[PDB]
Amino acid sequence: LPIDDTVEGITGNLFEVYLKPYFLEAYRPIRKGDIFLVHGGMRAVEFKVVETDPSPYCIVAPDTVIHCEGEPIKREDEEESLNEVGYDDIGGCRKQLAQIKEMVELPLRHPALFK
Amino acid sequence: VLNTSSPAQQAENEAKASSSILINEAEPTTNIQIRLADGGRLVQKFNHSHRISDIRLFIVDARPAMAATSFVLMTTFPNKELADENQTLKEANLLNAVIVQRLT
Repeated sequence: LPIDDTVEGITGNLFEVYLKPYFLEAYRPIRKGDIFLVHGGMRAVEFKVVETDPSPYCIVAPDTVIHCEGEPIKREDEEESLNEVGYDDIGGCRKQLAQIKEMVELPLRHPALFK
Repeated sequence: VLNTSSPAQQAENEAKASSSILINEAEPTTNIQIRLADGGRLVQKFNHSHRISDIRLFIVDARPAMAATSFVLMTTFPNKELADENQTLKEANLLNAVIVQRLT
């Protein structure tokens, strides 16, 4: 995903010089849910991965065939909702949240805590 | 290219590549992982002191398709090329590093 806050100003094909010389023959790890701003073509270009099929701990190489997508769309509402909640976003009720964690400790990461 | 070797022949090729590289016990052993061009496959078999041409011979013994196709190795973001295959690992920064292979 290109974003018009960054990439807008340079055009061409969607696998052009703006991402070539740092991911030349790459096989570098991209991840769905990761957005990284790389300067290319004298302009900063962000790169958000939104869809990947083959085992999403995935690898792409722009010297191979790319299914390049070229829609610059803002996700500033999604940027403000990227975190959108957290334990750091909850304060003053640490005992209640600790009790809630003790209650929901079984469905996540310890389902076999029934013996 | 993809893995041109047979999966039944992959074990024999890796055993021949391990037997082609001598193993030393009285030296500080390093291990070099090479990011292959067939999908990013990784192999962990190296000795203490060798050369870049020894890495090329290990790649040739690992996969028979790499003998017929020339490749130039690279590393992750110095934007340089790994030429001079007879050089050692001391001046080439190949001490548990990442080697990326591109077919010419």
